[PDB]
Amino acid sequence: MDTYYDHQLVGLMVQTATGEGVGVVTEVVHTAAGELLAVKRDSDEVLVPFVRAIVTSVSLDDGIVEIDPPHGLLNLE
Repeated sequence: MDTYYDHQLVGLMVQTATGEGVGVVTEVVHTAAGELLAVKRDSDEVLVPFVRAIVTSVSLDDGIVEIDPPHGLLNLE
């Protein structure tokens, strides 16, 4: 039950639980419920809600992030 800061997670390699490399996050969007995950896709950029529930793993020292986007939410907010 540990949730790190978003402004700190920005710039890490975020992916899905299944192992989908969405890319490296560059910023989080402060939403009404919490924050979002702005990750730099291969050719574009997508956004995904950051929640201690959806997030599976979080590498602080390794500089990487793991998440579990709902269905096809791994694309845009």
